Amino acid sequence: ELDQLRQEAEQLKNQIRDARKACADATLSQITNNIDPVGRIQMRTRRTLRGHLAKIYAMHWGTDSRLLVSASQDGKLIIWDSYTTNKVHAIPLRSSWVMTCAYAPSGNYVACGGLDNICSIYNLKTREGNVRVSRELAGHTGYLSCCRFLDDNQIVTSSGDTTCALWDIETGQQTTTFTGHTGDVMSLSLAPDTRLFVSGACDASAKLWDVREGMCRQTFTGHESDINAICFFPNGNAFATGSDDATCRLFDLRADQELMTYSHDNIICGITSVSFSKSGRLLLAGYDDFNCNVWDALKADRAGVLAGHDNRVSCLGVTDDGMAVATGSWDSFLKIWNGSS
Amino acid sequence: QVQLQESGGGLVQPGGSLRLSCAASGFTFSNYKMNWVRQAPGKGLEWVSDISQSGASISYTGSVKGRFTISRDNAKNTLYLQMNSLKPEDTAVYYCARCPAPFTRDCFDVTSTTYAYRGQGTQVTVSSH
Amino acid sequence: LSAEDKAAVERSKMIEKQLQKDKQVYRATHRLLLLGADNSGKSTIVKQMRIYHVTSGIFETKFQVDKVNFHMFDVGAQRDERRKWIQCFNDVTAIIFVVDSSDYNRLQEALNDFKSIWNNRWLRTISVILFLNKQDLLAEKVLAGKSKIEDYFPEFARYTTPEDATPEPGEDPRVTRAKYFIRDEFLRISTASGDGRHYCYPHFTCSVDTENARRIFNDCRDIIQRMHLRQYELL
Amino acid sequence: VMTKEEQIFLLHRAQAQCEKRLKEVGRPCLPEWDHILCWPLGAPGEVVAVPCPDYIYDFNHKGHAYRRCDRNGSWELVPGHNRTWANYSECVKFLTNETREREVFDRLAMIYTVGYSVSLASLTVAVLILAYFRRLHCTRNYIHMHLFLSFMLRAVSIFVKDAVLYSGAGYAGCRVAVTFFLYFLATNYYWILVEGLYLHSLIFMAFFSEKKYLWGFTVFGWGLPAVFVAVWVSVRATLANTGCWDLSSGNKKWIIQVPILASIVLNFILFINIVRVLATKLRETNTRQQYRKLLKSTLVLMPLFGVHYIVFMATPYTEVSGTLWQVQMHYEMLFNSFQGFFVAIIYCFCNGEVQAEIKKSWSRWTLAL
Amino acid sequence: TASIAQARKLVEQLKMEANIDRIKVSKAAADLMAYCEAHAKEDPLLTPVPASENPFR
Amino acid sequence: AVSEHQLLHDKGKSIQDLRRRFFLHHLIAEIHTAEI
Ligand SMILES: CC(C)CCC[C@@H](C)[C@H]1CC[C@H]2[C@@H]3CC=C4C[C@@H](O)CC[C@]4(C)[C@H]3CC[C@]12C
Ligand SMILES: CC(C)CCC[C@@H](C)[C@H]1CC[C@H]2[C@@H]3CC=C4C[C@@H](O)CC[C@]4(C)[C@H]3CC[C@]12C
Ligand SMILES: CC(C)CCC[C@@H](C)[C@H]1CC[C@H]2[C@@H]3CC=C4C[C@@H](O)CC[C@]4(C)[C@H]3CC[C@]12C
Ligand SMILES: CC(C)CCC[C@@H](C)[C@H]1CC[C@H]2[C@@H]3CC=C4C[C@@H](O)CC[C@]4(C)[C@H]3CC[C@]12C
Ligand SMILES: CC(C)CCC[C@@H](C)[C@H]1CC[C@H]2[C@@H]3CC=C4C[C@@H](O)CC[C@]4(C)[C@H]3CC[C@]12C
Ligand SMILES: CC(C)CCC[C@@H](C)[C@H]1CC[C@H]2[C@@H]3CC=C4C[C@@H](O)CC[C@]4(C)[C@H]3CC[C@]12C
Ligand SMILES: CCCCCCCCCCCCCCCC(=O)O
Ligand SMILES: CCCCCCCCCCCCCCCC(=O)O
Ligand SMILES: CCCCCCCCCCCCCCCC(=O)O
Ligand SMILES: CCCCCCCCCCCCCCCC(=O)O
Ligand SMILES: CCCCCCCCCCCCCCCC(=O)O
Ligand SMILES: CCCCCCCCCCCCCCCC(=O)O
Ligand SMILES: CCCCCCCCCCCCCCCC(=O)O
Ligand SMILES: CCCCCCCCCCCCCCCC(=O)O
Ligand SMILES: CCCCCCCCCCCCCCCC(=O)O
Ligand SMILES: CCCCCCCCCCCCCCCC(=O)O
Ligand SMILES: CCCCCCCCCCCCCCCC(=O)O
Repeated sequence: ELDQLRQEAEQLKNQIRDARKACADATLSQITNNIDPVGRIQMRTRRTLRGHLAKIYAMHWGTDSRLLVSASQDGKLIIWDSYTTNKVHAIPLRSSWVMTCAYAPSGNYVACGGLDNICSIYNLKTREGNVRVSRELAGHTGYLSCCRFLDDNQIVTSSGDTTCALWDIETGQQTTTFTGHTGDVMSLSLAPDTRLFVSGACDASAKLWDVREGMCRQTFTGHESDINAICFFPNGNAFATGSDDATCRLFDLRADQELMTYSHDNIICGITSVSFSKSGRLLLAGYDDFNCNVWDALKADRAGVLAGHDNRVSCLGVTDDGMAVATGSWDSFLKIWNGSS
Repeated sequence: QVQLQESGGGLVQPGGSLRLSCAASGFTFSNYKMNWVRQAPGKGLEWVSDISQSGASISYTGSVKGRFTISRDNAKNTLYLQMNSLKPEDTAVYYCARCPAPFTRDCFDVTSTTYAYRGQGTQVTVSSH
Repeated sequence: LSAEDKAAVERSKMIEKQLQKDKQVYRATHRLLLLGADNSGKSTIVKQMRIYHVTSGIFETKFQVDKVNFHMFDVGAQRDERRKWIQCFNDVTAIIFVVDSSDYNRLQEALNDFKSIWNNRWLRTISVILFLNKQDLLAEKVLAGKSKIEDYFPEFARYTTPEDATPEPGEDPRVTRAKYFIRDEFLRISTASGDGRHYCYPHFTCSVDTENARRIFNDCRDIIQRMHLRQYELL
Repeated sequence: VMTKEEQIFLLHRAQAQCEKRLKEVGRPCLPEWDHILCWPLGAPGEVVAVPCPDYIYDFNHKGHAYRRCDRNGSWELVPGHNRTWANYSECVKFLTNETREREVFDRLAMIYTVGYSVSLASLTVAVLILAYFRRLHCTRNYIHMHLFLSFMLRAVSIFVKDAVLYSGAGYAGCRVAVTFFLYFLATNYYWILVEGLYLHSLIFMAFFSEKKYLWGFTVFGWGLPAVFVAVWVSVRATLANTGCWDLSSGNKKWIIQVPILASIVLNFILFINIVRVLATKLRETNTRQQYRKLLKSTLVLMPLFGVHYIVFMATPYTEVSGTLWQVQMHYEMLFNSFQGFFVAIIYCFCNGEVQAEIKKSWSRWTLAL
Repeated sequence: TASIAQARKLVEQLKMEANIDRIKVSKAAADLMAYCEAHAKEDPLLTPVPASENPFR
Repeated sequence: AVSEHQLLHDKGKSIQDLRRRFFLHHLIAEIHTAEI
């Protein structure tokens, strides 16, 4: 009986490949041959945030592009002022082994999680004037890998249970369960319209999810190793992926297939973090070789190198206005990068 | 898409010989280390043998030390494992498993219950008729 | 401008002072990782040192010996896959690995798990502590002779007792040969890779053994001393 | 030892004693300005020889010199003005100034000056390299920088002292130079001891709070030599305060000498314990290669400690000339002067962290083209 | 065995994914090309803002 | 002992001794040796 179902499923896989091939007219690299190259980009460290004890694993940027939150494995969450470097809040986490952190769009809530399997939520704008644990979410049997905020009452959660879930802040229960991944889900990114989101798993595949329906729409299996980082294009029609096989891939929703791949011969180490710029022309990917590389999102050539970290970069973030880029690595140091005339 | 498919098996008289084959695709086979795993009926997954990227380093389990020979051909994109001197305790479903990251010297989740870089496996039964 | 920024500067100074105060207690405590299979007696070990020395995710056990704080974390209810979340444990003082030597069935899996941990790129900096649990069960079953070890490890029939093998005041020499062969098997994997970056400390441990805390404290002290000497470029 | 300023005092006291004894009551033939004879009071035709008077220094008082006084009050003399014929050359018995002492002094001065120069250059380079890189900031590196600064201060103080009172007025400058040289030498020795003390504490006792003993070690290495030098200068000024402090004044030398000598034994014992621990670790970690590593580590740790001071630590003060004095002086002015250069070479240029930082900085520089 | 349900769900998911609309890669290429070009002037990273307007002095 | 304070004492002694030498020697030479 199982043989019949497996044979039926095998045939359907060929149909997807044929449909994807039928639309493959030309590579994106071919059509971009007439565009002007970006050229070498010089980036210098404008601000250096230090004070964390253990290695920094994740960070996020605020909507106002003024404050950012960073997570370190010492059990401390610190909110940094990018302009004047003062620390506005220090949150002593209940669990030291934290792997992710999120910043609410309204700036009133901050969430974090890790190996504790609990999504701790902290309220900043409190009537008393002190940070406290607002709500703690439990139900995941695996480690907490990533989380993002849709609004003040809804939060998207990614864990190692090969499943994602949408949580209600007030109810504290899973509104929907996102099932279909086979490996541990590493990270997810929300579209600008906060309508659809995609998440990468440890199975060399990516899936398109819908928060309203809770069912898969598109699947991309272009990568060869486990996908570590993922980020949405600012236009909402594409998204890039980073994996351990030292290559970066850009996928488009309408095309349902890859456009090109970013790779180079001296790079033998995978990518940990990846994000786009405001215009989307620059693709910044944090590699494991103690520095970050900037890739052209149309020409796929190297635009620059963000060196200065003694250890692997674990997180990368670009502000909503593209004014600066801040990178966090395992040396407990945060480097903010900006251009010059 | 990364996929693996093993071949070879069936009913073999005790003391016979076999030669499993699997054709890797969707990734650079020369840059990934490959391991072999069998699952005895009613028993968990156990490591069998492994071979380095270039084949310079080869190791075997104590229960299969010297019995089996494992080799890879990067040109033909195919992995091989010679099985001779079979005994009826060796009946198991043999799976071919890959390592998570390329250019690595550590291969962790091969013996895990669920793995995304292993083939469907082939049935190998050693019974005397 | 400066009037409003004064409060921010004072708050930043207070946060820095709190961070500096917490840094001392953070660095005073030593972090440890506990790894092992289901058959290994990790539960017995943690029960023994949590009583004598004072969905859920990972667990935490805090014990103090010789006025030194130690923290150890267990895997907990995590999935079988561990290649992804084990990289964060690369800053712990050492890993306590528990192996059941009285079964001869899951021993090969324990060897493979130890080899993967030792050869891991992130865990190659920090040392691993080896505990061979359930020695009494190993001694009893090898004395009975019903279950053999040569069938699972044919190299045992030609293996000889090391000259430096110091046994207990009284026990059958067959037990000594079996336990040291397993130890020699583990140290072969440990010495197969690593040019002095990390070391392995084999120790014989029983379920009711109350000296585990002392052995961990001595092993942690040796690792700290060796790391300091490495920083001095003396070793 | 008595200097010229005391010899003139002795001559003045002799002149005064003669003047008081000049009013007694043949021709006395009374001599003065000779600063030897004031004895005879008469008896023309004969005189007795006073044997080589003792109130002058550097004069073997074991001979005798003859003179003559005659009937008419005349003395034997060919050139007329050479009165008071004497035989003073028969007792002096010590002439022909030797130049070997000054040659040896100039040689030792040249070698120790060149050693201090090269050591100062190397240590300044090491201090600049360590102070530039932010990642090299650590307690070990802080104490290393303090030791290098102390070595440079000792070298520059030696250079200054070589010209304050050994070139070519009040004694204020010379005393200040001498006390600064002694203070810097004591601080250098105490910081050398502090290196081993900190290493032993970090290996044996601390096991925690390593950063909490930095200020304690700094105070112990800086303030205590300052107090010792203050006591020495107070004793020198209130006991004798004669001439400059360039010369010794008896047992007051042991006020500073014994403490700085004592640190050598403590650092020696600390080095004993640390080498024993290294050997134990090498034996426990498990061969003929172990001896090579033991020799490699024992050698490298030696300059950073008080070792090589034990060869001539217990030898007391000896004469200026002699086999023991010359070999000890050359040995010390070689190894003590070149110690800073060797320590800098070991712990800055050969350090793995510094080499990695230099490589990273050079790679970043060439990549910015 | 209970693996039949997993195969049935995989078949259902593959069938659902099969009946979706797809667009040619030629149109996909132009969509990203135009979006980046339109916002290239407004990108501080692509076009360096003068230090006077840059908050990161 | 320390061999850098002993050197200072020895050199000072040498300088003072040489000065005293020159003084006493020139005085003795002038008063007595010129008659020889
Ligand atoms: C900090 C920025 C400007 C990066 C450039 C690094 C510069 C300042 C560093 C890196 C390498 C350094 C040099 C390394 C070695 C030597 C040789 C010796 O003569 C001492 C100084 C000198 C010449 C150093 C001076 C400072 C130096 C040139
Ligand atoms: C650069 C800093 C660190 C140290 C400076 C040292 C100063 C105080 C030293 C160095 C060289 C010294 C001079 C060297 C030689 C003589 C000749 C002597 O008959 C009078 C004093 C005089 C003129 C010294 C005065 C003090 C002096 C200028
Ligand atoms: C910089 C540190 C090491 C020393 C500074 C101390 C100063 C005040 C010292 C050091 C060198 C000294 C001079 C060195 C030599 C002489 C010649 C001597 O016949 C009279 C004093 C005199 C003129 C000194 C005056 C004071 C002096 C300038
Ligand atoms: C002239 C001398 C005094 C200067 C330096 C020599 C002394 C200090 C050094 C040279 C060789 C050293 C020894 C080399 C090896 C060993 C064996 C070890 O199990 C204990 C330490 C011990 C015994 C060392 C003690 C210190 C030592 C004796
Ligand atoms: C005469 C005795 C008492 C003093 C010791 C002198 C000899 C044995 C020592 C002093 C200086 C030393 C040399 C100094 C520099 C180096 C470079 C280091 O990169 C390797 C060894 C080497 C090439 C050394 C060889 C042996 C040498 C050890
Ligand atoms: C032996 C006693 C009397 C004198 C003490 C000086 C010796 C032991 C010191 C001074 C110079 C030092 C050396 C300086 C540089 C090097 C280069 C290297 O590749 C080997 C270590 C080595 C060789 C050091 C070891 C210790 C050393 C040799
Ligand atoms: C490692 C270098 C040791 C030697 C340092 C420089 C001293 C070389 C010469 C010293 C002895 C010979 C005396 C030279 C002066 C002379 O008498 O002409
Ligand atoms: C490390 C680079 C600099 C090394 C400089 C070494 C020589 C310093 C000056 C002293 C020279 C010897 C003494 C004076 C001799 C003379 O004046 O003839
Ligand atoms: C940073 C490198 C150089 C450090 C400063 C070195 C100074 C050396 C001074 C030596 C003075 C020697 C005087 C001898 C007699 C003379 O030649 O006048
Ligand atoms: C800050 C570093 C200073 C390095 C230079 C130290 C100089 C020490 C004293 C040297 C004096 C040389 C000149 C003596 C007088 C002369 O003969 O003209
Ligand atoms: C801690 C070191 C200093 C403590 C000892 C200081 C003793 C020297 C000063 C007092 C004695 C001065 C001489 C008095 C007469 C005599 O002792 O003959
Ligand atoms: C710790 C203070 C210094 C050491 C102890 C006091 C030493 C000074 C007092 C000595 C005796 C005072 C009288 C001196 C008379 C003289 O000048 O001969
Ligand atoms: C452990 C360090 C002890 C330092 C002090 C030791 C005791 C003092 C030694 C010398 C005392 C006599 C010398 C001064 C008397 C004098 O000559 O006027
Ligand atoms: C703590 C270890 C011992 C510390 C003290 C060690 C003293 C060694 C030197 C003693 C004095 C030697 C000279 C005596 C007088 C002489 O004969 O000139
Ligand atoms: C590196 C070994 C120590 C330093 C070099 C040893 C020098 C010893 C002294 C040599 C000159 C004096 C020899 C004995 C007295 C003489 O006959 O001049
Ligand atoms: C002024 C003394 C010489 C300069 C310093 C030499 C040592 C610094 C560089 C380390 C070299 C290590 C030896 C292997 C490589 C080489 O041959 O350079
Ligand atoms: C005299 C002052 C400068 C001395 C030279 C300092 C050079 C430090 C860095 C050496 C080059 C980089 C490391 C090369 C590898 C090695 O050390 O073997």
